[PDB]
Amino acid sequence: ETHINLKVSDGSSEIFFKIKKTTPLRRLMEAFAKRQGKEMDSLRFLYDGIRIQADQTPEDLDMEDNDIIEAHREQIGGSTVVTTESGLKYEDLTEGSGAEARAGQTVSVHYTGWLTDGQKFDSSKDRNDPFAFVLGGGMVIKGWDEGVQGMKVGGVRRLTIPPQLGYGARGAGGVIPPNATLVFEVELLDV
Ligand SMILES: COc1cc(CCCOC(=O)[C@@H]2CCCCN2S(=O)(=O)Cc2ccccc2)cc(OC)c1OC
Ligand SMILES: [Ca+2]
Repeated sequence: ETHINLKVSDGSSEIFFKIKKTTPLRRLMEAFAKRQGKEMDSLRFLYDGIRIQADQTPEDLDMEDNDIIEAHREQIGGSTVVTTESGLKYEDLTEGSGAEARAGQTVSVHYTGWLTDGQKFDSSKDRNDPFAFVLGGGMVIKGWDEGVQGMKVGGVRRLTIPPQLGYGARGAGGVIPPNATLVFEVELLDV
């Protein structure tokens, strides 16, 4: 057996790779990152709890067919996922430096939204068009009205929105199913 199959999971997306046992894992890591639209260095890949280095081969690490590699977002400082009393979760990926978003203000953001299996359902960046809304105004889903509060301009926050703070039992747009948890990455551009 000259080749093996490896699964990379980021906790949402699961992608399989067929690779020669003597090929550096760089190729797999770069192929995985390419798909998620990121640079290989923005991610950490773990095998058996140990970070993979790009020059290492499957043979080097004694990997077997159908072994699993976990992909985590590089977050140097270390992050904290916050869970509020409503059940909303959020994590500041980058802290802003600018003014703070407060309820009642009109704010402008870029965003991407995904389902929990990793499927992208929308992004403002796809239309190169920042999105403005009145924070706390009931014109966006509740998880946004809560979750964007306290962001500072320049900040990137990742919201994990349970369905009662999203589209509930009815879903949305022929794409978001009933009872969907939603993941958004939101960048605050202006307040
Ligand atoms: C269909 O039901 C509703 C629709 C709206 C319209 C605004 C929808 O947009 C959003 O709230 C979120 C957050 C802010 C940016 C846009 N998103 S969004 O999820 O990406 C909208 C979307 C795009 C593509 C397919 C399905 C859904 C508001 C709602 O709440 C006031 C709704 O009730 C839960
Ligand atoms: Ca706009």
